[PDB]
This record gives sequence, structure tokens and C-alpha cells, in this order.
Amino acid sequence: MPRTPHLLAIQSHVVFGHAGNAAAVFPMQRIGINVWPLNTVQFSNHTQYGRWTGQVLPPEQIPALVDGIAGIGELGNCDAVLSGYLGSAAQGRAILDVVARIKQANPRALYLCDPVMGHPEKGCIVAPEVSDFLLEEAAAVADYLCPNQLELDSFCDRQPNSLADCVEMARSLLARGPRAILVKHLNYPGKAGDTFEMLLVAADQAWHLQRPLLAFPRQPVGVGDLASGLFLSRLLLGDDLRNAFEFTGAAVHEVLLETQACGSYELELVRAQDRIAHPRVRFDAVRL
Amino acid sequence: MPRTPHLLAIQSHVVFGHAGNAAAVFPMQRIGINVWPLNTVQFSNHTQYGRWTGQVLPPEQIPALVDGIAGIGELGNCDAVLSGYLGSAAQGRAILDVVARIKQANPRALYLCDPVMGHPEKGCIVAPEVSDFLLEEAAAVADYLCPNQLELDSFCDRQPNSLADCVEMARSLLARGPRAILVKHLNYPGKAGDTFEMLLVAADQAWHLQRPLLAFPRQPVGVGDLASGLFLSRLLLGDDLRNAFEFTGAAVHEVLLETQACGSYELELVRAQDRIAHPRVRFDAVRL
Ligand SMILES: [Mg+2]
Ligand SMILES: [Mg+2]
Repeated sequence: MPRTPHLLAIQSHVVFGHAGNAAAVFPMQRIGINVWPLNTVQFSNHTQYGRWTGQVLPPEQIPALVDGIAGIGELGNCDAVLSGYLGSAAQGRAILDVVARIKQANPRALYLCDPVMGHPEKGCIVAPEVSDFLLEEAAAVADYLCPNQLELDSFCDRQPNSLADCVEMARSLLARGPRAILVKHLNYPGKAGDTFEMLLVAADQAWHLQRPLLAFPRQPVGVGDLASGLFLSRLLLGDDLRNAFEFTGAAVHEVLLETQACGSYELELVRAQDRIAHPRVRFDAVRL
Repeated sequence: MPRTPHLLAIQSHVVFGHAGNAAAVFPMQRIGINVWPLNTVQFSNHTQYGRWTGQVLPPEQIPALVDGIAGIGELGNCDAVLSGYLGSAAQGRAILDVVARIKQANPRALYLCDPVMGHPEKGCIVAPEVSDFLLEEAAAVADYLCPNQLELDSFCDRQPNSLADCVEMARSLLARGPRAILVKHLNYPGKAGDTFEMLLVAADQAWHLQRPLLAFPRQPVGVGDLASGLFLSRLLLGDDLRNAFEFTGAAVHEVLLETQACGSYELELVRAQDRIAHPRVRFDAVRL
């Protein structure tokens, strides 16, 4: 059995429930990744409850922690950096500094950026300096950029007419530097109302993944965090682009099926773990 | 399949490597526990490297976080509280306040205290107010108290002549309130030099567990954290005292075997995970 990959995950932490690192870390470890969790905040619970308690790490604590890891000579063992929601451009910059430092120590390290500008329940909830930093700075250094449709539309300053337009939008982002664009959640006029769709676009290839949309009274939080981390993990474990894409789609569906069957608002990560590791159902990606 | 237990784990976090919550959380989730990780610190790496970076949570942030969970109405779902190393008596008190609040919301909740006063590599490294708080306050409310021999000897103000004396020492701690005393690491005159031994003592019963001591150039950190969390998890999953005890012994040995076979200083938790969930070898406890 080959060496276990190492991944530095720089996101929110919640004590109860699942969001950010609390949505991603356990699933990635479960499928064979040594995760280094750098928690950018510690809250009681995620913000979508409309109430929470906790303090946010000042952004300088991010490169300080990485400096500590450099101090024990371990930074070269890091195979990837993963980021998600950012509370400020200052936090974003601290993350990019850490990405550059890790790439210095290991030139093969990957950076995956999950740009978060809001959620479908509300709209854009991020300051212009955050959305501007994501496009102008993070996208310029990210190996993999993983927007939802909201961020895709903002990045491109374009609203799609069709699935074709979403494909061209993702393609147009490649000119910025990333080797692939994962659109983790599609929304375009004429998309079937009962379907959850994803796109993966590289210069090489374009893939469309379709699965049934599950009904919930309240949209569970951290699905994007889960998808991003699993996708990156699969790539570190040697999957090609299409197989990482299909695994992610299949594993996220298992979590959601378990979450739904339990009547839970929080993702049933522990209960569904065997089906994260080995999903029963595999939805095939279609080439565009 | 029965409901997944919930456990609040209130300990240190390290970004790289394994100690405190970073030694315990993943293994407990892996065997079927929903863990609520409340990180009392976030350091770059554990302190036994002799260098590290990070800030410590002020102790008032502990009941504040739990207050947040109460605010979303979830505190009653907590089945256990787990603590380990304490940086101050003030931190200890905040943990006990949280234990009392949880026991109010769920009278069946268990508190397991892993009292940490040092490690065998050095000696006692904790202030008298910490070691005094552990005995006088934590032991008075803990359902399960899990000392190493160092803490057993300090608590009893007694040095053992034999294994028999260690048994009587553990027994004498029951008068303080705990339903069982797990001595996670035994050391007494005449113990075989190549053996790792544990005791579990309840009013009911006394068990001795023996396994081979593995050779390492540097003692791996977090073995006690791993053992405490697995033990408690097994009890939440319905094991009796002897079976929780034997599972813990077996699962910790698998991690150590993988850690040793890799030539690693840090615990190989991810690599060994299938053998945490289902240990190959089971060492039988012997009744005393
Ligand atoms: Mg997200
Ligand atoms: Mg310990």
C-alpha cells in the first residue's frame, strides 16, 4: 500500500454539527488522507442557525501556525492546501502566503480553492473585497477552483442561457491559471427541477454529472466543503479527473441519503462513513 | 442499527500530528461516535518536539461555546464529556461547569476525566493547583477516571510494591465517586520490562490487561488520549466494562504496530484505521 497523502485544510470549525473543516476533515481522513486541520475560527455551530457563539482567529495566526510546522521540518510533506469560506481579504492573503511557502517546500503541492460568496438560500453575502480577492488573487494561484453557480456567474459577470453557457463560463476561467474548474452546483434556465448537477472543465476535457435532488425541509450545510475535500483527496490518491469527479458525486449522495433518511439538518457523516469510503451507487459522468 | 452516540471532547488541538483531540477525535468517529470537538488550544504541533506555535483559548471561551450549543437546543443530545490535559485550574473549572450543565440537560451523560500531570519521559510538569484540582474537584464528578501510574501514585500519595498495591490504589480512588478507575499505563517494581499493562477497577470487578511493549526511538504522543476516547466510545456503544477495556487495548496496539512499522514519531491513525475499527488481535483481560 502506497504512502498516505498529507493535506492542509484551512477553514472554519464548528463544535456541534458540520461546516468547513467540520464537514470535510473526517470524510477525507476516512478515505485515506492525513489531514492537517488549521481552524480559522471555532464557533459553537454553523451560522445558518441564525445564532452561534465563538471568536475568529486573527488572520496572522494562519501563517504563524504554518511557521510552527516549518520549524519541525515537516512542511515538505504537505501534498495539498485546501481553503473554503473566507471572512476577509486579509484572511485570504494569509492563506495565499501559506500556499506559496508550501509550494516552495514542495513544488508538487496542489492548491484547491473553494470560493464562497454566499448560498442559494440568500444571495451574495460577502464584501466586494472578498469576491474581488477570490477572482484577482486566489484564482491566479489555485490549481483547482471549485465555484458554485453563484460564484461562476459573479466571476464571469454573465448569466447562463443554457448548460452550454455554463460550460463556456467554466472554460473561460482556465485562462486565469487553474488546471481544472469544478462547478460543484449548477443552476441554469431549463435545468430539470429534481436534479443535482455538476461540471468539471479542463483544457483537455469537459464532464457533466447528474444525480437526483433530494428533498429536505432545511438545506444541509457543508455539502460544498464535503465535495471539495473529497474531490481533492481523490486526486491525491491517484484518480484521474473523471474518476475523482464521479467518486465525489457518489459519496456526497450517500451522505445526503443518510442525512435525509435520519430526518437530520446536520450531515450524517459518521453514520454514512462506510458509504463515503465505498459508495454503493456510481453516477457516470458524460463527456461534453 | 441503533442511534449514533454524541460525545463532547474538550482537549488540545494540533494542526500537524496527533495529541489531545487530534489524537482522539478521528478514532472515535471511525468506530461510530458523533464527536463534538471543543479545542482548548490550537498549536502547530505537540509540545514534545520542544518547539511549537499557537495561542491558548482563554478558559471562559469553553462555557461560551457550550452556551451556543444550548442556544440551538442540542445540549440534551450529548451522551458524554471527555477531558484530558489541563493548562490551568481555571480551565478545569470551566470544564466542570460544562459537565454540570450537560448533566442537567441529560442526566444519563457520562464524564470521563483523563488526569494528566506529566509523562514518563520527564516527571510531574503541572502546577500544584492543577494536580490538586484534579483530585479534589474533577475526581469528585467524573464517572470514569483514567490516570497513568504517575497520577495514580500522586492521587494516592503512595508508591506500589507490586501489582497488588496498584489494584488497591485504584480501588481506593472509587471512594471519591467514579464508577471505574482505568489505569491506562502501569509501572510497579517487578513488572516485566517488555510489557505494556493496564488495570480497570470497579467496586464490582478488577481486570488486568497485558500486551507486548513496542520499541520506539521516541515515545509517540497521544496514546493516553487515544485510549481514553476509545474506552469511553465503547461504553457509549453498549460494551460492558471488560469488553470496552479489551477493545481499547487491542485498538491502541494496532495503531502502535502501524506507527512502528512506518518508522514514525506521530501516530499512524489514518493508515491504521481499519484496525482501529476491527482489531485483528484481541488480548484477554484477566480477573484479579
Ligand atoms: Mg461552503
Ligand atoms: Mg495525554
